[PDB]
Amino acid sequence: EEHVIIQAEFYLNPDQSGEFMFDFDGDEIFHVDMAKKETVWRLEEFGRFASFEAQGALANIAVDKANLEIMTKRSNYTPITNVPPEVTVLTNSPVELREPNVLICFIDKFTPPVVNVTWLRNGKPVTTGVSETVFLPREDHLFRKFHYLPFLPSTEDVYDCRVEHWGLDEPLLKHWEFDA
Amino acid sequence: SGPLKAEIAQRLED
Amino acid sequence: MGDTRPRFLWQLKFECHFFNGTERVRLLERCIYNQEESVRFDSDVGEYRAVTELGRPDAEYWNSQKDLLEQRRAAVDTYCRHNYGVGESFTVQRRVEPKVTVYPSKTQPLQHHNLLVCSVSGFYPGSIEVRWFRNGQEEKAGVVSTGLIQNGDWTFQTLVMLETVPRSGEVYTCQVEHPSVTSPLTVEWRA
Repeated sequence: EEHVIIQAEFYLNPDQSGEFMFDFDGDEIFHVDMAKKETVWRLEEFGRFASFEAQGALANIAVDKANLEIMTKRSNYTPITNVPPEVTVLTNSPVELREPNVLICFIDKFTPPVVNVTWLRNGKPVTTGVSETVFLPREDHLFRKFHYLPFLPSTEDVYDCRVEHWGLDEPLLKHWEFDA
Repeated sequence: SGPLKAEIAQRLED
Repeated sequence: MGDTRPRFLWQLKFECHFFNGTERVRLLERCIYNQEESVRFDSDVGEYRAVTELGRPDAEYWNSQKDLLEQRRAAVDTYCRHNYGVGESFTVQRRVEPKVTVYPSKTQPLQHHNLLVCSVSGFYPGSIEVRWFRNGQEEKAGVVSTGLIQNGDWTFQTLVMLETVPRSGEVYTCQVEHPSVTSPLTVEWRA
């Protein structure tokens, strides 16, 4: 009915990737980074009103690895079927010339959660400023991801989100350009 | 406005 | 990726559903091997249940540990209602007012402006009502929308478009209703 809190973890082999996150109504409250073993908050403000002991997360990924091994054997090594993503590229708001804005790339309805994602400006890959989410859950058990790129908009600049995934025979590009 | 609790994962029967 | 070794995925999801605040709460533990959910705990039942044949074993096993069933039946209280209380002030209660703009556009690229866009962005939560008016009379026909779109940073956005022939002297009003405001947001555009 009204509100949904989800605790979602996964483990993926043979990449040995774990994730653990909390999700309030489709939006992420925090995830735990395996590498640093610490709680990353989606907004800095959340760190100020809540706490989480990240050792609980580590402990659960351990059990999920042990579980995945069991389930693998028992299925007779039947592997996941790759499901390629839908991708859309949107703005934060209506774009005016010379007003900083943010291109969003929505990656959606895919599995398993390995996905290579590049931003292109006039064909050339772009690193500065990019940031992204971890993979978020879905009722259907596929995944969603967001990439972000703040930019100063202009007539003579075009962008693309470029996504590669095992379920896609070719890299998938989604274009955006200033229209007036 | 407090600490958040994770529920605990349970091993399968080997 | 130049890599085609098969993959194997295990996921575990604990979902707490709340209805009418904390007054009704339903927890679900699911686990999922490779896109198929094998076994499920539902607080409405208080037992584990296999969802496929592959998970009848693990239901029987978990269903035989009474310390575990007891914990899980109590989790609606010690976990769900717990996290709700902890999160409430900044999730349930979070509110961000939308920026609203109107701007004219074209259904075809080099034709006449025949399309008013009502842009509504940076709002939270996601329940919105957006309505168009010509001269104080609501226009129900010729309206398309992007749907409600989630930016993934705890804000939402929507474009709501009215396909129209703008006749000079006409006043169009895009009207937005949202929990963050007690009376309707309105922006006007003069043809």
